[PDB]
Amino acid sequence: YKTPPIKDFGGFNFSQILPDPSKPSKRSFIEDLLFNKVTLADAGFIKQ
Amino acid sequence: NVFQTRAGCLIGAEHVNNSYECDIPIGAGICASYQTSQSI
Ligand SMILES: *[C@@H]1O[C@H](CO)[C@@H](O)[C@H](O)[C@H]1NC(C)=O
Repeated sequence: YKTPPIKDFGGFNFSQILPDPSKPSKRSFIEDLLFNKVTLADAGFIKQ
Repeated sequence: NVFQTRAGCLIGAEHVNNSYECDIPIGAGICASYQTSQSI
Protein backbone atom coordinates (compact mmCIF):
# COMPACT_ATOMS: atom_id res chain seq x y z
CA TYR A 1 0.00 0.00 0.00
CA LYS A 2 1.35 3.40 -1.00
CA THR A 3 1.87 6.14 1.55
CA PRO A 4 -1.12 8.49 2.01
CA PRO A 5 -1.35 11.10 -0.76
CA ILE A 6 -2.73 13.88 1.46
CA LYS A 7 -2.23 14.57 5.17
CA ASP A 8 -5.43 15.66 6.93
CA PHE A 9 -5.64 12.95 9.58
CA GLY A 10 -7.15 15.45 12.03
CA GLY A 11 -4.16 16.87 13.85
CA PHE A 12 -2.14 13.71 14.30
CA ASN A 13 1.42 14.09 13.00
CA PHE A 14 2.84 11.01 11.26
CA SER A 15 5.81 12.64 9.51
CA GLN A 16 7.94 11.36 12.41
CA ILE A 17 7.57 7.70 11.38
CA LEU A 18 6.52 7.85 7.72
CA PRO A 19 9.27 7.48 5.10
CA ASP A 20 10.82 10.61 3.62
CA PRO A 21 11.47 10.61 -0.17
CA SER A 22 14.79 12.44 0.23
CA LYS A 23 17.38 9.65 0.69
CA PRO A 24 18.18 6.54 -1.39
CA SER A 25 16.34 4.49 1.24
CA LYS A 26 12.75 4.57 2.48
CA ARG A 27 13.84 4.81 6.13
CA SER A 28 12.15 7.33 8.41
CA PHE A 29 13.91 9.26 11.18
CA ILE A 30 13.20 6.68 13.90
CA GLU A 31 14.48 3.87 11.67
CA ASP A 32 17.63 5.87 10.88
CA LEU A 33 18.28 6.43 14.59
CA LEU A 34 17.73 2.75 15.37
CA PHE A 35 20.13 1.74 12.59
CA ASN A 36 22.71 4.24 13.85
CA LYS A 37 22.58 2.91 17.42
CA VAL A 38 23.57 -0.75 16.93
CA THR A 39 26.78 -1.42 15.00
CA LEU A 40 27.29 -4.52 12.86
CA ALA A 41 30.44 -6.65 12.73
CA ASP A 42 30.32 -8.58 9.43
CA ALA A 43 31.64 -5.47 7.60
CA GLY A 44 29.56 -5.80 4.46
CA PHE A 45 29.45 -8.84 2.21
CA ILE A 46 32.46 -8.40 -0.13
CA LYS A 47 36.09 -8.90 0.89
CA GLN A 48 38.35 -9.77 -2.04
CA ASN B 1 26.68 -14.04 -18.91
CA VAL B 2 28.71 -12.48 -16.10
CA PHE B 3 26.49 -10.72 -13.57
CA GLN B 4 27.46 -8.70 -10.50
CA THR B 5 25.41 -8.77 -7.30
CA ARG B 6 26.10 -7.79 -3.70
CA ALA B 7 26.38 -11.48 -2.77
CA GLY B 8 29.08 -12.29 -5.33
CA CYS B 9 29.83 -12.73 -9.01
CA LEU B 10 27.31 -14.95 -10.82
CA ILE B 11 28.46 -16.84 -13.93
CA GLY B 12 26.06 -18.86 -16.07
CA ALA B 13 22.80 -16.91 -15.63
CA GLU B 14 21.58 -14.00 -17.74
CA HIS B 15 20.19 -10.84 -16.16
CA VAL B 16 16.66 -9.60 -16.85
CA ASN B 17 14.58 -6.59 -15.78
CA ASN B 18 11.29 -8.22 -14.71
CA SER B 19 10.30 -9.24 -11.18
CA TYR B 20 8.28 -12.33 -10.22
CA GLU B 21 7.86 -14.41 -7.08
CA CYS B 22 11.42 -15.69 -7.07
CA ASP B 23 12.25 -19.40 -7.29
CA ILE B 24 15.79 -20.04 -6.00
CA PRO B 25 17.15 -17.61 -3.37
CA ILE B 26 20.62 -16.38 -4.32
CA GLY B 27 20.85 -13.56 -1.79
CA ALA B 28 20.70 -9.80 -1.24
CA GLY B 29 17.31 -9.60 -2.92
CA ILE B 30 18.49 -11.59 -5.96
CA CYS B 31 16.89 -14.89 -7.00
CA ALA B 32 17.20 -17.24 -9.97
CA SER B 33 14.99 -19.57 -11.98
CA TYR B 34 14.99 -21.89 -15.00
CA GLN B 35 13.01 -20.35 -17.87
CA THR B 36 13.10 -19.76 -21.62
CA SER B 37 15.99 -21.10 -25.59
CA GLN B 38 16.00 -22.81 -22.19
CA SER B 39 18.38 -21.10 -19.76
CA ILE B 40 18.78 -19.83 -16.20
C1 LIG C 1 34.02 -3.70 -6.62
O1 LIG C 1 35.07 -2.67 -6.29
C2 LIG C 1 34.47 -1.36 -6.54
C3 LIG C 1 35.47 -0.28 -6.19
O2 LIG C 1 36.37 -0.11 -7.25
C4 LIG C 1 33.20 -1.15 -5.71
O3 LIG C 1 32.44 -0.13 -6.36
C5 LIG C 1 32.30 -2.36 -5.53
O4 LIG C 1 31.58 -2.18 -4.29
C6 LIG C 1 32.97 -3.70 -5.51
N1 LIG C 1 31.93 -4.76 -5.75
C7 LIG C 1 30.89 -5.05 -4.78
C8 LIG C 1 29.86 -6.13 -5.06
O5 LIG C 1 30.82 -4.44 -3.76
